[PDB]
Amino acid sequence: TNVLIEDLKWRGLIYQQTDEQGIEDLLNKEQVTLYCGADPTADSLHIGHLLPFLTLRRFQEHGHRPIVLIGGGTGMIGDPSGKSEERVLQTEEQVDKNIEGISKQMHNIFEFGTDHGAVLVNNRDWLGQISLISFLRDYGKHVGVNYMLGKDSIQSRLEHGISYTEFTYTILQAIDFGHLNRELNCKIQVGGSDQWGNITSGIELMRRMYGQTDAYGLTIPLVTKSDGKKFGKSESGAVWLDAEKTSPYEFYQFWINQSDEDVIKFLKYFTFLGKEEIDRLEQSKNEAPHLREAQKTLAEEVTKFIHGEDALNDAIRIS
Amino acid sequence: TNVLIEDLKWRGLIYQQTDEQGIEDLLNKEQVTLYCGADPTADSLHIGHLLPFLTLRRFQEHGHRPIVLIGGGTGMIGDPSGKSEERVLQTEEQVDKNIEGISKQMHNIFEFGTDHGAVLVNNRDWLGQISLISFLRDYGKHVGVNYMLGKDSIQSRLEHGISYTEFTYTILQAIDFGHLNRELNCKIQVGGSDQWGNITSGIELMRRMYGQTDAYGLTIPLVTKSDGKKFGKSESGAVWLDAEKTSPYEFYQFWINQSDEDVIKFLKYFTFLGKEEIDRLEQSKNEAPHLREAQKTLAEEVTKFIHGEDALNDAIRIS
Ligand SMILES: CCCCOC(=O)[C@@H](NC(=O)[C@@H](N)Cc1ccc(O)cc1)[C@H]1[C@H](O)[C@](O)(CO)[C@@H](O)CN1O
Ligand SMILES: CCCCOC(=O)[C@@H](NC(=O)[C@@H](N)Cc1ccc(O)cc1)[C@H]1[C@H](O)[C@](O)(CO)[C@@H](O)CN1O
Repeated sequence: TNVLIEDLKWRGLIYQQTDEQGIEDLLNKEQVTLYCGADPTADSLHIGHLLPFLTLRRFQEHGHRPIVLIGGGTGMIGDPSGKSEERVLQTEEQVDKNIEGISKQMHNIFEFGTDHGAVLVNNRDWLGQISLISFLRDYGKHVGVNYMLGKDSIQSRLEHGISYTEFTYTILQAIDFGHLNRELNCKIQVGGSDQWGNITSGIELMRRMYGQTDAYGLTIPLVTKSDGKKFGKSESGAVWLDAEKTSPYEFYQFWINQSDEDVIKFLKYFTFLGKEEIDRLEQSKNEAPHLREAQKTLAEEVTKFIHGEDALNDAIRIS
Repeated sequence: TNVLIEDLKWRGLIYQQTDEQGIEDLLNKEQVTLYCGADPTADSLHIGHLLPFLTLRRFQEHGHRPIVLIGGGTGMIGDPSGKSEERVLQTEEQVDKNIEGISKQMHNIFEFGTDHGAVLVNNRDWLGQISLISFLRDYGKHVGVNYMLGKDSIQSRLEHGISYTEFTYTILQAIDFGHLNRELNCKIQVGGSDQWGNITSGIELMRRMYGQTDAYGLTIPLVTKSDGKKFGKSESGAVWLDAEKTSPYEFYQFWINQSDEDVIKFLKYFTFLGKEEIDRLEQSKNEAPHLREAQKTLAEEVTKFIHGEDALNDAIRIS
């Protein structure tokens, strides 16, 4: 008992939390249904999107039920979290195709189709049925302009030009939690630091709309390189999870090129090894460095999980 | 041994780190001189500036030497970290007065004047002696435009209008670390999440300029309210550390009004109590809630540390 929460802590997968007791107690006392979402604004994800999802798997292992949410509806708008300029809105077509690429990739990381395992939902399924008058009276009435204002993620765009569309996004992600909380009994939402605004926007709606249903929110750290240069984007560009964009070999290199300063942490972040296994690697790392042992294992271990062992080999095959 | 680092972990005062082994080993093996800086752009600090400084005290206790850095020179420019618009530059006079107010307040949190205790420096003392040709050849030569570009903290302002002045700031904070590393043997810099860009900008200069001198950088978390509303600013405004701006009573209220969801964490963050003391308070908190016991202690405990016990009383005196 208390094993999962301890692991997430040892590996450092936790940054922010709405209620630390409530969560610990919940994660101990029962089986949680939690969810993380992705707006389809690319037909592929890059390594910068992996940690939060990988982390839903971790929750699954201990017997919880994950929800991968795909934003058909919200991806039509644009999430302004962490932004400076207007996210130009794309066509009902570009979304439709992106959603096709991304949805594919979630299927390689989770096992959909079981009777009670991982679920994959699309928010357009419910936001597409809600109207302007229906929205303003059923949900909008329960959101305060003062709460929304001052919210961290708004100031950024507040000083420049935040449209009503871009401004109205959180309420859109606040209804998803409420819906999902209601229909699939979703009690926790995981996301990265940028989502802290939209996560809490949701717990509060639920609270005012109808007594918060043991709903909680927690965030995952920002993958930081030791030299402060942004992780994931080299120069050629982002390291995509699609072989047609970043070959498994190019994908395998990225990893092996990791610095000793952050190789072990990357190991705790992206691989399902184990304390003594990871400590095994730590010792050899800081003792026979020329062996690049820890980089080697991370590379292989994360390339198997994404491109199958069969490409992992074709991740060394060319010379 | 390994006590300090363990405490900072139990209370959660750590977010980002450049080299986690190197730090642990350093914090174990010897006595560290570390520093955190403040640009004088206000004649007072508000509770949002307190955690990082409070945290230098924590390091002192275990026998390390803190450096409170005041930016007379840099505060003339403006730090664009975490910004969207141009930080208009203020007059050589406004700086001069702000520096007078803030400097006062650092003196109430640390004990300056000892022969080998806490040091208070001013960067104008050294940046004021460096010229344009001297700068470009001695330090500028060692900074790469590609490193600087893509640096997280730049993108924000990159999409809008980042001047050369505003763009050139990090190199200014990179020389401070190098200088201080050289003269007072400074090996670690603490700052909040926004400073991760400027911290690492400094370890890298040092590295290229002359083999990194066991220099490391670590950051402190972002104080988050459970409802996602920004901590420190109510509506009337920020809760200042100056009684002439926020009375000790108004200061004491702010604290007592803290929610049960984050009272214990606030306790681990802002007070020098102790594990069993804080656990004592946790139990009563989640068992006899009407007693507001944990809010009560935090209020008193943080009001003594800032306004003296003599105002702590005058923090309840009016009715
Ligand atoms: C692959 C294309 C990327 C599309 O999605 C994202 O970029 C991030 N998500 C968002 O913006 C959210 N408003 C999406 C959302 C949609 C509806 C909801 O009901 C809840 C959340 C992801 C980030 O990419 C992330 O890094 C991992 O995917 C982490 O920040 C968690 N986020 O949810
Ligand atoms: C009281 C007026 C506030 C003035 O300072 C700040 O606001 C923050 N500091 C900065 O901007 C830095 N470029 C300052 C600096 C100056 C020269 C250096 O060589 C290194 C750093 C503080 C923040 O306020 C903070 O929240 C705590 O003070 C935390 O982010 C740590 N920071 O250094």
